[PDB]
Amino acid sequence: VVSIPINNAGFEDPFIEVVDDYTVDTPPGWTTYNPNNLVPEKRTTWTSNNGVGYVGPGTQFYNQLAPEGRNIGYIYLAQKPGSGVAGFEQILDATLEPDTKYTLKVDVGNFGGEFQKISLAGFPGYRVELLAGDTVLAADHNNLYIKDGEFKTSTVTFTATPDNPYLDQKLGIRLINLLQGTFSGLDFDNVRLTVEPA
Amino acid sequence: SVVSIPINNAGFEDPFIEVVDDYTVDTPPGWTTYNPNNLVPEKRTTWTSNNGVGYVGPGTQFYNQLAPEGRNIGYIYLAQKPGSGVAGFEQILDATLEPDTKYTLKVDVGNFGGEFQKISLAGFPGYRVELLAGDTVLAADHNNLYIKDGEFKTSTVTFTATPDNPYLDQKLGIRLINLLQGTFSGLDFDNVRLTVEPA
Ligand SMILES: NC(=[NH2+])NCCC[C@@H]1NC(=O)[C@H]2CCCN2C1=O
Ligand SMILES: NC(=[NH2+])NCCC[C@@H]1NC(=O)[C@H]2CCCN2C1=O
Ligand SMILES: [Ca+2]
Ligand SMILES: [Ca+2]
Ligand SMILES: [Ca+2]
Ligand SMILES: [Ca+2]
Repeated sequence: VVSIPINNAGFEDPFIEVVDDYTVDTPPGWTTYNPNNLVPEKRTTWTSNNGVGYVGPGTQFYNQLAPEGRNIGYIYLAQKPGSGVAGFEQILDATLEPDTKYTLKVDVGNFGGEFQKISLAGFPGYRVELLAGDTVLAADHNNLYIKDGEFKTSTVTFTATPDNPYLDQKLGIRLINLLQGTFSGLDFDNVRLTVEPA
Repeated sequence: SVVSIPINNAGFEDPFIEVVDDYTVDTPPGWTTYNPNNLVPEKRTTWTSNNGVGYVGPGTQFYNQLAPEGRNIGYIYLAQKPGSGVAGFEQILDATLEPDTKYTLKVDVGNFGGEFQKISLAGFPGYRVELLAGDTVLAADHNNLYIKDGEFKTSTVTFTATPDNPYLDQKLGIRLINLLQGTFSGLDFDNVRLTVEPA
């Protein structure tokens, strides 16, 4: 049960001082997964965007602290449900190796409360993907029910056989806002990828 | 408390098949062919991609067990190379999505093994089980179980519909997909069941 290295796996970079303050730029170590061009290259608050947010004691968004450290990673899409998807992506250095089971865990948060007097009730759905090259090997497409104000752990597993056509391609992770619901924002934290024999 | 949503030919029993490991190459009655990359032709043969039903009984070269339910399984076989697209079965149901309800979808997924005379059936394409309302995938199991040649495992997809869901009163739907992400590129499905449950 060795760990596979992921950059900024808990969105802890950058440091944020004030509770509930946030950035609006792609977190360092991740890129913006943008297959439908929903997220513009330059962002401000109230644009479709992603970034990190500080979920500290006293937070108005949850009934608990961050799953890990201070920060969560978030994705907010302004477009109406059905316009497409967006999220975060990271290609890893680890490659797909035969006779190995991979375990990917990430916590997913449905923030509640109010932003600028706008209700954050509701949820867009999520998908967590494990990749080799650009093939999605296994994914959790929105299986967990997650109430306003709480986080849950999504798990995705996959076993690579010596037959696998994608052996030796680089592993990837995607964390996606599905935009199938409003309020259309969600949080992610504490990305873990563990590898093991069979 | 927990009700069944009726599904046509939910265990692929129609039509009846008499001989061991025999199969049809036509879309199973009650089901549609889900064909977003045109991988499956309208008229099918041995030499092409196809789907249909197959009998799994004593004698079977494909499984270390008998069919999960009744006599038959439903199968999808794709002849194109890995990465070419996906195909599968789809069924639009009578029922529509209701608020404050929890849906559970279960299906047995089969990895047939065996060797048909120099052609090995070892290996597996990958599968996806989808629950739909309208044209929207609410929840899906994308290839999360590991299934050895010759065995079946049960996939479960669950979804809770809240009052604010944009998709209420849309017709529920099911898709069973061959991902074409490995060879040998066939897999089987059985015993499809969908239940509803006050949240
Ligand atoms: N989601 C968090 N944990 N923190 C809030 C980050 C702020 C983030 N960015 C925005 O521009 C606003 C607009 C409405 C919703 N937002 C957001 O979710
Ligand atoms: N899967 C079953 N139990 N039975 C039917 C399998 C038939 C399926 N379709 C075909 O045309 C044959 C050609 C060779 C491999 N085939 C298949 O895999
Ligand atoms: Ca964190
Ligand atoms: Ca919410
Ligand atoms: Ca059956
Ligand atoms: Ca097989």
